[PDB]
Amino acid sequence: AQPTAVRLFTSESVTEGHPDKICDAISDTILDALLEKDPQSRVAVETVVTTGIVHVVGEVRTSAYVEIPQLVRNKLIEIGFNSSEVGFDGRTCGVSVSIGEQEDDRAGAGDQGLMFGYATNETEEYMPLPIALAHRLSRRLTQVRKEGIVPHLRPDGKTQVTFAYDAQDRPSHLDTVVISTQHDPEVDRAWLETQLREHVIDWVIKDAGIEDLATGEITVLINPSGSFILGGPMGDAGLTGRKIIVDTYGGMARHGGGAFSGKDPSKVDRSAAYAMRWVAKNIVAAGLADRAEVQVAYAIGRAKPVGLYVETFDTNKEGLSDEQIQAAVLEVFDLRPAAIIRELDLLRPIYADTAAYGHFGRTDLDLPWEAIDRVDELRAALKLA
Amino acid sequence: QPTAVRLFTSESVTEGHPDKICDAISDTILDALLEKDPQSRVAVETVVTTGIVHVVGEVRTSAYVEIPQLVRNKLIEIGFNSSEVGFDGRTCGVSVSIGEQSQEDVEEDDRAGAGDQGLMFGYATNETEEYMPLPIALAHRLSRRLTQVRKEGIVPHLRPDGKTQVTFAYDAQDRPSHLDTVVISTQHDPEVDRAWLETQLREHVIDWVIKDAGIEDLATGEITVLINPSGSFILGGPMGDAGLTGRKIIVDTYGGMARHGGGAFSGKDPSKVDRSAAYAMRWVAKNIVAAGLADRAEVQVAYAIGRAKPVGLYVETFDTNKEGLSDEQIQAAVLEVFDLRPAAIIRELDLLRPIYADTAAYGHFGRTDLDLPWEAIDRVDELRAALKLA
Amino acid sequence: AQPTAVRLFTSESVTEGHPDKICDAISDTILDALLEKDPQSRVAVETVVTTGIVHVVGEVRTSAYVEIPQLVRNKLIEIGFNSSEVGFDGRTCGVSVSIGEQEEDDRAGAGDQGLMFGYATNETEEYMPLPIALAHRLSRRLTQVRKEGIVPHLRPDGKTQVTFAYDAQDRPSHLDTVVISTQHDPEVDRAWLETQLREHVIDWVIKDAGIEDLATGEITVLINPSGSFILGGPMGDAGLTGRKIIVDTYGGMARHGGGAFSGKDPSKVDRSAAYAMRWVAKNIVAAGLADRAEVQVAYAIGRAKPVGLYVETFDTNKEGLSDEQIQAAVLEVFDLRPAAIIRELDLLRPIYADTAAYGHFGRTDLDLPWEAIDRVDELRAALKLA
Amino acid sequence: AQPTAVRLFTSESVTEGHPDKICDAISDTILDALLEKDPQSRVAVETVVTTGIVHVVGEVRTSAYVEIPQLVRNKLIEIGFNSSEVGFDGRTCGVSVSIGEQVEEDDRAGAGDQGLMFGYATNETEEYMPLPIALAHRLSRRLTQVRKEGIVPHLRPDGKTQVTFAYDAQDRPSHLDTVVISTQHDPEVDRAWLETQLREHVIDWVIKDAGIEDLATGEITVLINPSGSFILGGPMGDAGLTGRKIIVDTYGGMARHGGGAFSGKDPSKVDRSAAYAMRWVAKNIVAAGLADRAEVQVAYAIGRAKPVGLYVETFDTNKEGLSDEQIQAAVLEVFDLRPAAIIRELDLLRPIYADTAAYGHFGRTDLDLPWEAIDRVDELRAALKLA
Ligand SMILES: C[S@+](CC[C@H](N)C(=O)[O-])C[C@H]1O[C@@H](n2cnc3c(N)ncnc32)[C@H](O)[C@@H]1O
Ligand SMILES: C[S@@+](CC[C@H](N)C(=O)[O-])C[C@H]1O[C@@H](n2cnc3c(N)ncnc32)[C@H](O)[C@@H]1O
Ligand SMILES: C[S@@+](CC[C@H](N)C(=O)[O-])C[C@H]1O[C@@H](n2cnc3c(N)ncnc32)[C@H](O)[C@@H]1O
Ligand SMILES: C[S@@+](CC[C@H](N)C(=O)[O-])C[C@H]1O[C@@H](n2cnc3c(N)ncnc32)[C@H](O)[C@@H]1O
Ligand SMILES: Nc1ncnc2c1ncn2[C@@H]1O[C@H](CO)[C@@H](O)[C@H]1O
Ligand SMILES: Nc1ncnc2c1ncn2[C@@H]1O[C@H](CO)[C@@H](O)[C@H]1O
Ligand SMILES: Nc1ncnc2c1ncn2[C@@H]1O[C@H](CO)[C@@H](O)[C@H]1O
Ligand SMILES: Nc1ncnc2c1ncn2[C@@H]1O[C@H](CO)[C@@H](O)[C@H]1O
Ligand SMILES: [K+]
Ligand SMILES: [K+]
Ligand SMILES: [K+]
Ligand SMILES: [K+]
Ligand SMILES: [Mg+2]
Ligand SMILES: [Mg+2]
Ligand SMILES: [Mg+2]
Ligand SMILES: [Mg+2]
Ligand SMILES: [Mg+2]
Ligand SMILES: [Mg+2]
Ligand SMILES: [Mg+2]
Ligand SMILES: [Mg+2]
Repeated sequence: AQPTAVRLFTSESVTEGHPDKICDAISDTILDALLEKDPQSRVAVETVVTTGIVHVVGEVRTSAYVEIPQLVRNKLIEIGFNSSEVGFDGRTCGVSVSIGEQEDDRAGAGDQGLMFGYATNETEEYMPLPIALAHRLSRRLTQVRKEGIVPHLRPDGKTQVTFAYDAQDRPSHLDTVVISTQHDPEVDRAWLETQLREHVIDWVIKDAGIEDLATGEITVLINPSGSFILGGPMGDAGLTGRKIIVDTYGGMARHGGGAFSGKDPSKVDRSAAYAMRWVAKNIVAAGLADRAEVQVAYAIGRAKPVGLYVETFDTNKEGLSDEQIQAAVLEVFDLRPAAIIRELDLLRPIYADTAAYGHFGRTDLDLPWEAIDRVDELRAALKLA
Repeated sequence: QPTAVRLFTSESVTEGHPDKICDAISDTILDALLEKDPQSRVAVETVVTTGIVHVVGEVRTSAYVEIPQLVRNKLIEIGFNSSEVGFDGRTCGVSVSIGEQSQEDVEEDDRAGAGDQGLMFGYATNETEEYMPLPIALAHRLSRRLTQVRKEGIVPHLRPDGKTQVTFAYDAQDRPSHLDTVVISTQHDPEVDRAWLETQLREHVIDWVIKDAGIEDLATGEITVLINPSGSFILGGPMGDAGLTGRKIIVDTYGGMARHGGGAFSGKDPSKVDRSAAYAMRWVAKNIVAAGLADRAEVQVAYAIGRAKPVGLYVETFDTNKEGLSDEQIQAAVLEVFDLRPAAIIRELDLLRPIYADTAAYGHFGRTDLDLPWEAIDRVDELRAALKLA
Repeated sequence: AQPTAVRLFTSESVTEGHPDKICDAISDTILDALLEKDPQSRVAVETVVTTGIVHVVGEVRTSAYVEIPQLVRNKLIEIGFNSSEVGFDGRTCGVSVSIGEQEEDDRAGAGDQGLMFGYATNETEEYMPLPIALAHRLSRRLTQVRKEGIVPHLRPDGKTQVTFAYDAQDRPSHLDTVVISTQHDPEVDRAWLETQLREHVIDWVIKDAGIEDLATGEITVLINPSGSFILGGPMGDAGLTGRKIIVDTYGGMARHGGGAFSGKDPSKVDRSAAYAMRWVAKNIVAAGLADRAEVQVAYAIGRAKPVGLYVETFDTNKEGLSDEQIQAAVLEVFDLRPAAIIRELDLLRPIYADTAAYGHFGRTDLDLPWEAIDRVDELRAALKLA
Repeated sequence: AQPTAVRLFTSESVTEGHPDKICDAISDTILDALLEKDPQSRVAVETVVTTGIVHVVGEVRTSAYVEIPQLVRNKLIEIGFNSSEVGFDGRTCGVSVSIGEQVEEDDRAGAGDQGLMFGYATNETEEYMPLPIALAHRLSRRLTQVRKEGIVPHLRPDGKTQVTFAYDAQDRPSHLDTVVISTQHDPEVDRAWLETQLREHVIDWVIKDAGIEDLATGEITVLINPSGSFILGGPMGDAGLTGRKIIVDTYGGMARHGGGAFSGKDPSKVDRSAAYAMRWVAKNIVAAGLADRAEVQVAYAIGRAKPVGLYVETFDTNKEGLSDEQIQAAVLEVFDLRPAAIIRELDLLRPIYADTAAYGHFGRTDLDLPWEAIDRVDELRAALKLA
């Protein structure tokens, strides 16, 4: 048949005040506090948030002592949960702790599992446009509250971005922007719309440099359903590792299923994901392709990956195959868990910054896995100039 | 110039894995509530750690269910019936923090708005009878057989917690070509010699699945088999290993072969777009491959809170489109044929029934053991019709 | 010859805002709410409060459903904990619930072993010791003053204490010291409170009590004598059901069995026997058979018949009656089998939330069945008295 | 000539396995573990125990770190909760922790709180304890001895003992009337088997050990597991908290109580330190020939190191024509009841508390407790001009 429809692709983000991101953030704050004092701290800490209470749960091996309830109440306060009026208060909320405890170049993976990494040309950050934009809107929505550019806002928020795509699977036009924010009851829906349209949407669209993808009719949906007066843990339970697609590539890329936050870099779910980001970004910035995705997988006890899979979605260049690039990857990168930590210098308190507004393509941060410092070595292995 | 073999991996876990225990407890509560009150609103999270199950979230129902009894019964059925195994359902702790009894159905009205924003992906492939990718299909079969040989006593001394992993060598046109690596880690009784377990699992679990799945054609020659490749697995489940609902969404879907919107399925009633739309996309994709419009299809959908019609939809067929149709043409057919408003999905697929507990382990998709409404090939004729075909 | 030291006896009370009473009140709100819907409900509900969280634990058999989290949040709003400013808000607090256990009629045995004590004294019209009676009146008044606006800037958590000088006959003589620590808004000074509480709490209560003939001379008054009482309730201060048994009973003037009252349905002999034994003691003192009377009863699990009973009048017996003699009189007038006690006092009704602060006994402001002076005739008669 | 009835007075105790004494014991294991490393540790810890879970709660200020979960699981195993079989297992139960609050000197050490506390002593026994609570503690202690030493098999840790005594008209113990014991057991035995094993190896062994054969003549009504099957115990279906056994911890109802718990409180809490002191005061009043039975009440205001209350009562057992007021005068001169002085007088900054968490805090001949030393007799008499 002749009817065609336009393909729209969507990615979402959430603020630090979303109860899932609260948990990812408390988990990574506890990890950081421990690495500050004992860099070799073994840490797998789940946070759960429900009305009035934060549960801290999981396994720690450490020489340090850290005041977990103070870490929790303080992080809740930076986030902005500082009264019962806004629905949660760091100073007066519950904290419950249930923690217990159950290197070598060739020391094996602590678990089996699969981990994916992705990079693309479409943005300077090497990040797909939909999630990059969704993240920018969620960062900005927190910023205009914290710097007091828009008054009456509260920490809980979600953003969503839908883009029109050409037949070649390339971004073409910004179609639909959704922003839902928590706020005071003294503020309505019309006032919020002009505030966020001005100070968040129009602002990010300029700062991202995409004003040529945002001409004509754009559907803008601001708080399109219900009064977002209360939020965070009040009414809506949060857990660590329930925002893994927000954490990554916003659905543009595949995922091995493992969460990041609350895990020290010994956990291949976290460090191998970061490694695959590193490998992928270096594949693309070395001009071996426009888009690259790399899976790795491990067996518990074994140190050499049990698997590695390169895909460039027909963006391959210099008449190279994915099997050829992958050979180069094996030649350039060392993917034993203990080597990745050495290579990316991961034994440091840098994780709390990654718990909200993405672990990848972070221009506001300085992440070891975002370094494009293996491009030359890749080009050499493929006999390129 | 030199070349590497591309190797793809997917994993599964048994119902005894602490994350799957949470998913199963969450979907046992959902089922129990839908049996008494099909319009129940349920967003129920389970946490497990040493000695204790926490039940947490939002519930709006006219029914009463004994959560602690359901929790203990599920654990005893899973196999956690003793402190010797590391967790006993009869003696475990159960804490319940649930509210939202109205104090703070549109799912029936088809013009009713999504309950939240979000993205959802569905996928299908003619690689298997169940329209599923081989890696996850094999991993799920291995995890199901691991639990099966224990509950039926085909292999003695086994315990509930376990993990399975499958790696396949892939050709240059992204097709599976050979089984390369199989991993099976299982909780077990202390009096077991690895060699006896290695031989038992090789014969009763791996070899059995390779025949049941009909892939001996892909399992010739040298296959790497790792069984309990690390340490001793005597304690398992929540003992020294925290579990949470929604921490196995890739195992619950396509094993990394397809994309994902990030939402969990267990603990959520069909009014949750995160689950209903993902089941819908599985339906749309399976009906696109069953109608021979492609060999593989991936469909994404997205919604805005308070809005019935999706904000977006994305059909990919990975250059496998047939009948010389583009992906923009198959999508035109999809919109003509499928009602993707949430309320319409719930009705199209008759979702207000207690059928969710069985999905909480071994996958939501390609379940020939079950009869799930989103696995039905019942929209093929309508799709081919709107594509001026038959 | 050898010098004498005036004997000084103390009793203490607490507001509904004290974290331990928060727990007793919640436990008894859940009990009342189950009996409102089902009078045969079996209830053994413990409450724990700590920073931000109420835990409800224990065992129930009921045919009814009760919204525990709402009863809890509501009962914190009434107590006055309705903001993070005060250190606890019922609307945003945590609630976690771990409850389980999904002549035969009077030959029904008692659910447990145990000892329970009952006391009466003619010192007061409510037949309560002077010190715990005054104590209760002080903490009741401290709450009333905040909830009616008589004193502003007050917060719910508070403790009152009362020490009395006594004669050589174990009889009260004078009020030596009243102490009153209260929570308050940080916009207030101890000096302002000292005068406001002395006026509107201590002086009002000394009058309302009819105790001004014991009020003369120098009274030592300690008002917020330490630190600043700005936060209270569960903030920085763990609370548990069954942690205020002496405050709930006779303030140490009488003996105690050990059993908590709150969170227990009347089949729990810990409660129903102590209620019975208040009733007997009160009827002994109102019968003119002694000025002070204390009775101990003990049960064995499974046996309806008490295994022990022990009347004591501290040598204040009247009409030449021995304790043994009064004790045989009690057995004749009083069915002290669990099931009888329930029938006698009509306990299967929602009347316990009220008992959870300010005392279980001598409650003039209530209508408690165990406070009924209605076996006076049958006690006299059985003793050949007019 | 109206009819008489004999007066019957009762006391109870519970084993270390009773869910409430679990909490007290765990709370005092934490206190000890902290005093062991920091003697100035400020500890206000509550334990809660329900099916499968121990909640540890309250306030602590210490320079030390202790592995609370390790302390909990081990205490539960020592008690004998070491299996899902017996209804709770130390090795696999939950542990959740919710703690926080990281001119004369002894005059500025004012009381932590307001509160009344009570002390008691009596001639009736070698350990200066009333007869009922003394017998109940020995029965409950015996009831765990025979399990731990394999003297009576098929026993589990949960356990309750009650003791009723006939009283003569002068409020004095005449006859051992009724003994209750309810013990947790394996299914491999029944009420009848226990009936005879507990009689021979617990009850009869204790009557001889306590030397009350002359109270033990005639017809003793002995009720043993009188009701239900006691197969599962501890927290399995029965919530325990710290501070819900304060009368078993004291004198079994014979004496009065101020209503403060002991367990999980450091000696800076007067609820604990004053009560211990008051036992010490009363046990010296009685051993100094000054009386047969002595009860003393002390009371504090928060901020004030000087008691706001003192009350000596000897129940007309006072000797040498001395009034209660005169005995009180000497008590004041010989005893410093300021909180800091009590801690120093009895050396309370030591890990000695887990042993008081069961079987009584007073009259404890199996232990060596500061507040049990009769070492103020000579001084008290001197104050009354005696020899
Ligand atoms: C803090 S201690 C190390 C202190 C040092 N060994 C000492 O004696 O003071 C380490 C272990 O205690 C447990 N733990 C519990 N709460 C902790 C906390 N707040 N910080 C660190 N470790 C904690 C973890 O299992 C961890 O391995
Ligand atoms: C028990 S249900 C319906 C009760 C019914 N309206 C009645 O007659 O009592 C009411 C609410 O209780 C809450 N709830 C708490 N525990 C529950 C449980 N075990 N089963 C069902 N609802 C429960 C949910 O918020 C639910 O919407
Ligand atoms: C809810 S009651 C009666 C249920 C009612 N017959 C029904 O099925 O619709 C059943 C049991 O639930 C337990 N329970 C748990 N939470 C409860 C609550 N909030 N109110 C009442 N019972 C509750 C009690 O142990 C009680 O025996
Ligand atoms: C861990 S202690 C002393 C630690 C020492 N100052 C350091 O930096 O390593 C500090 C506070 O931690 C809290 N705490 C929480 N859990 C504790 C535990 N298991 N042992 C000791 N203190 C604990 C108490 O409030 C205590 O005063
Ligand atoms: N009224 C609302 N409008 C839009 N999003 C909301 C609203 N209330 C809550 N949310 C967000 O969506 C999630 C699910 O309700 C919440 O955790 C919060 O982040
Ligand atoms: N010794 C072990 N070998 C392999 N897998 C294990 C072992 N112990 C636990 N596991 C599994 O891996 C997860 C993380 O260690 C556990 O939840 C469990 O499923
Ligand atoms: N600053 C204070 N002064 C006196 N009593 C207080 C103070 N703060 C709390 N309290 C009371 O005493 C207990 C704390 O020791 C609390 O339960 C509370 O009721
Ligand atoms: N079957 C029983 N017989 C007697 N006492 C029991 C029995 N089961 C439990 N107990 C004790 O009585 C308490 C409450 O019933 C429990 O905490 C336990 O110590
Ligand atoms: K939720
Ligand atoms: K874990
Ligand atoms: K306290
Ligand atoms: K109980
Ligand atoms: Mg979530
Ligand atoms: Mg993982
Ligand atoms: Mg997990
Ligand atoms: Mg969602
Ligand atoms: Mg208290
Ligand atoms: Mg009791
Ligand atoms: Mg108890
Ligand atoms: Mg106290």
